[PDB]
Amino acid sequence: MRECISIHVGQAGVQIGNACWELYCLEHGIQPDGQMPDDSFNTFFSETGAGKHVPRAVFVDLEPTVIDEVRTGTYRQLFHPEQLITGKEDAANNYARGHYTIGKEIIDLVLDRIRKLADQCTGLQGFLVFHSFGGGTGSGFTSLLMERLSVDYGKKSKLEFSIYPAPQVSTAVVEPYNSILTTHTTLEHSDCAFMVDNEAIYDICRRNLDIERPTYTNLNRLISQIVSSITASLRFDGALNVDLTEFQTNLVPYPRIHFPLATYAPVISAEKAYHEQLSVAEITNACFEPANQMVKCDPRHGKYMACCLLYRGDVVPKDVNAAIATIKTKRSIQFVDWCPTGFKVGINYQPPTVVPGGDLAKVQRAVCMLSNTTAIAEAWARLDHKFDLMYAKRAFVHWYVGEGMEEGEFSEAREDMAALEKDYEEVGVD
Amino acid sequence: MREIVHIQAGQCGNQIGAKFWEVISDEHGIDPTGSYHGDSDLQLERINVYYNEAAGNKYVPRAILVDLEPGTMDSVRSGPFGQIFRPDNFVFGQSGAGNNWAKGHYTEGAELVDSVLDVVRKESESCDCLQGFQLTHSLGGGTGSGMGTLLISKIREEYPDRIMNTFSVVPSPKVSDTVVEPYNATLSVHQLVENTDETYCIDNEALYDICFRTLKLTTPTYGDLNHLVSATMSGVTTCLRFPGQLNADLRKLAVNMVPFPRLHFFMPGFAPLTSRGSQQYRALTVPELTQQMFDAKNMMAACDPRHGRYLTVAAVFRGRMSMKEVDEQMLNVQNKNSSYFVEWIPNNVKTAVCDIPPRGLKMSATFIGNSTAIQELFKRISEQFTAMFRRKAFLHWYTGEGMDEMEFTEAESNMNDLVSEYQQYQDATA
Ligand SMILES: Nc1nc2c(ncn2[C@@H]2O[C@H](COP(=O)(O)OP(=O)(O)OP(=O)(O)O)[C@@H](O)[C@H]2O)c(=O)[nH]1
Ligand SMILES: Nc1nc2c(ncn2[C@@H]2O[C@H](COP(=O)(O)OP(=O)(O)O)[C@@H](O)[C@H]2O)c(=O)[nH]1
Repeated sequence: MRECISIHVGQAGVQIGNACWELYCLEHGIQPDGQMPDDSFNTFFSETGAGKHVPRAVFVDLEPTVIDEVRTGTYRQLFHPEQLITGKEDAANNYARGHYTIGKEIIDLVLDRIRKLADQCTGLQGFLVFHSFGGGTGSGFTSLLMERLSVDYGKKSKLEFSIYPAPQVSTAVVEPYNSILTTHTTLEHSDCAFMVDNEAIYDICRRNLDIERPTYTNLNRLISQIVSSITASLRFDGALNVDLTEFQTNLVPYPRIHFPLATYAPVISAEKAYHEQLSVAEITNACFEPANQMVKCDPRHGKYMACCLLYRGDVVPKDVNAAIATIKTKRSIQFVDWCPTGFKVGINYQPPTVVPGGDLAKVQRAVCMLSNTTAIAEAWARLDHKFDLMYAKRAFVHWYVGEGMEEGEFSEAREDMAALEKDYEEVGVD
Repeated sequence: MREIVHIQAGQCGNQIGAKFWEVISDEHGIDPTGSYHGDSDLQLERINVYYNEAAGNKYVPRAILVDLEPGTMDSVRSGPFGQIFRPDNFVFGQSGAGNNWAKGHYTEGAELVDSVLDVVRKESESCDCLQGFQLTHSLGGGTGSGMGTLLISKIREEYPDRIMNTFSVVPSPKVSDTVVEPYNATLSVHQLVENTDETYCIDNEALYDICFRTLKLTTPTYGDLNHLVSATMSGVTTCLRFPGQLNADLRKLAVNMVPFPRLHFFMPGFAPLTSRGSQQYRALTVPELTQQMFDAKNMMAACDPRHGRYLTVAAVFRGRMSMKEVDEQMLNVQNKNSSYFVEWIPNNVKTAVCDIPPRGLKMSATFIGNSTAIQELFKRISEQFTAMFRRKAFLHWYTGEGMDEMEFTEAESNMNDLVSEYQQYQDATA
C-alpha cells in the first residue's frame, strides 16, 4: 500500500541520507528507538507488530567508515544491521572500479537485500537513490544499480537526488569524467533527477547562513532540508498533493531533459531569527533570486516551462494567488510556446522543521519551487569545458583503461552530452 | 582500505623508515612498548592504517626489513624505537653485496625475495582489508636499489589489484660511495616507471645544499638529512595517518595525482624550514607558509619548479588556523602564478587542513605536486649514464655475470620517451 524504497550510496550520499532521515524522524516526531508518541509515514517507514518503525531505505558503500559511524551513532534501535551493507575494496573516485571492477562483485548481494525488503512492498511506486557525480562509488555503483533495476522492473519509477560537485569542496580532479559517465549511463534510465551544486550551498552557508566557513555538517543539513521539502508531498497529505508518478508527468516533458532545477527558500540564522520573517510575496520573490538555488546558474538566460511550488507552512491560498500574480509580472520570465501552461500549486499546512542546534532557525513559512529551463545548461557548459580540456590530452584516462575499458565510451558519452546540451540550446532557440 | 603494509629497502631506507616510525609514534601517543598513551582520539581513530593490534593492548608497526649487509639491521636495532618493530621482520642476507648490484641480485637475492614473499603473504592473507604497499628505498647503492626493484616487481605481479607506492633516495654527484650509480638508477627506473604508481623522489644533493646553507649544517651526515626527510614524509603521509576527506586512501591519492600512466613522479615540499634540535623557530603567519611552496630550497628535489607547470597539486596544513584565510591565500597565489600550472586541468590544487601539528611545531605546510620539473632528474641521470657509457667505463663489472646491454638500451630508450612525454605535456597548450 503506497510503499516506497530509498537507496544510499557513496560517503556523501549516505551522509546526506542519514541527515535527511534524521530530519524526517524529527518531522514525524520519531524517537531514535522508533516510538510513536497522516499515515503517509508508512510510505517511507515500515512498522512491525511491536510498534518499532524502520525506514524503508538502505545505506550501502564500498567502504564501511561512514556506515561504521552510522552503526555507532545515535540510532541503534532504529536501523537493522542488514540494510547497512559495507564492501571491502574502494572505487577511489573511479567510475570503472565502482561499476565493473568492484561494483558487480557486491551488487548481487545488494539486490538480495533489496528484494527481501521489497518482499512486503505491495503498493511500490518507485525507487529513490542519493549519489554525487564526483563520488567514484556513487558514480559506478549508482549506474550499475540503476541499470540493474531498470532491467529487473522497468516501468517502476527511479528518481534521483544527485549532488553536483564544486571545486572548493572537490576532492578528485577526475570528477567531471565521473559526471559525464553517470549522466550518459543514467540518462536513458533516470526518469527525473535533481542536482546539488555545492558552490551554491557553499555561498549560501557563507552569506545567507552568516557562517565564516561552510562545513559538511551544515551544508548536508540544508541539503536534507531541501530533500525533505521535496519529499513532503509523499510523506504528508494536504489539499494539494503531488506523487512520484505525477512528479514525473509534470516535471519531465522531454525524456532526455529530466533535470528539473528546483529551489528552496527561505534560510535564516538563529541569531537573526529576532527579525520579522519574510512574507509570502517576499519569499516568493526571493525564490528566483540568482543566488537562491542549488546551482550557480544564470536564470536571466533561461526559457521557462512550467512553475511548480511547494508551500509547507502558514500560507493561505489567497497569498499563493497574489504571489503568483505578482511573479507573472516579472521581466526575467520567458516561456515556451509548446507548454502554454506555466503554474502548478501545492500547499501544505504542516510547519517546517529543522535539526536542533543547527544554524538554520525555525520559520513558519517555506517554499520549494520547482523549475526547469535552459539556465541549467550553464553547469553543463562548465563540465563540458572541463571534460573537453582534459579528454583532449587524454588525462587520467589510463586509470579507466586499466579496468577493462577503452576511450570509445568516453568519446561517445562526450557526444551524448553534446547532443543533450545542443537540445537545451535548440529548445532555447526561438 | 583501513591498513597499509610498510616495506623497507637498503640501509638509508631502513633508517628513514625507523625515523618515520618513531616520529609518527610520538605524534600518535604510542609508547616504546606499543600501548597508546595520548589524549587525542584522532590518533587512535585509524591507527590501523600504519599499526596492528598486538598482544594485550600493544600496537605493532606493519613493516618489513629487507637488506643484504648485516650491519643495516643491527643499526636499525640500535636506533630508538627499534624494538617496537616486529621481531621476525628482519630479513637480511648473510654476506652483503655492498653497493654491488651484480652479486646481490642473483647470489643473495633469490632466497631473500622468496622469504619476503612468504612473509608478505603471511600478513596479506591474514590481513583483513589490504589495499596497497608503500616503500622507502634508495637508489645510489646498487644493492638496496636491487632489493627495492625485486620486491616491488614481485609484489606488483602477485598483487596486480593492489596500489603500488615507493619512495626513492635519488643518488647525487656531491657524495658517491660507488660510481655504478647510473646503471642501478637506469635499471631501477626502467622497472618502476611501470611497476610503481607513486614515487616521492628525495634528491640527496638538495638535502646537502639546504643543510649547508638554509639549515647551517656545515657537515650533513646521515642523521642530519634523515631528520628533515622524516619530518617531510610524516607531513606528506599526514593525509593518510589521520582522518580527512581529501586523499582518503592510497588509491584515491593515485587517481587524483596521477594523470598519465608514467606521470607518477612527485615534487615533495614542506614548510617552514626546520632542523634537528633548533628550537629557536617561532610562530609563523599562514601567508608565509603559502608563499613558501614556490621556493626551490624548501623543496626536496633540486629542480626549477618555475620552469615546470604543476599538472596536479596536493597540500596539507597542520595546526589550528582559520583556513578560510588559507584558501583565500591559495586563490591569490593561483591568480598570481597561473602561468606555473596547466589550464586544461581544472582545479588541480587540492588542499585540506590537519588539526594536530607535527612535533616541535604549531603550524606547518606540506606540498606535493606533479609537473615536468621532475624531468631534470631524468636528464641528469641520462647525461651521467651517457658520460659513463660512451667509453663503456665500469661496464666490465656488470658484464662479469654475462648479461648484455640490450636491456640497458631498452631502459635508456624508455626513459628518453618519458622525458619527451614530460616536455610535450609542458609545451601543451589549452
Ligand atoms: N553534498 C555533499 N557533497 C560532499 C560531501 N562530502 C564530500 N562531497 C563531495 O562528494 C564527492 C565524493 O562523493 P562520495 O559519494 O562521498 O564518494 P564515493 O561515491 O563513496 O566514491 P569514493 O570517494 O571514491 O569512495 C567529493 O569529491 C566531494 O566533492 C558532503 O558532505 N555533502
Ligand atoms: N639522504 C640520505 N642519503 C643517504 C643516507 N645513507 C646513504 N645515502 C645515500 O645513498 C648512497 C649509497 O647507497 P647505500 O645506502 O649505501 O645503498 P645500500 O647499501 O644498498 O643500501 C650514497 O650516495 C648516499 O648519498 C642517509 O642516511 N640519508
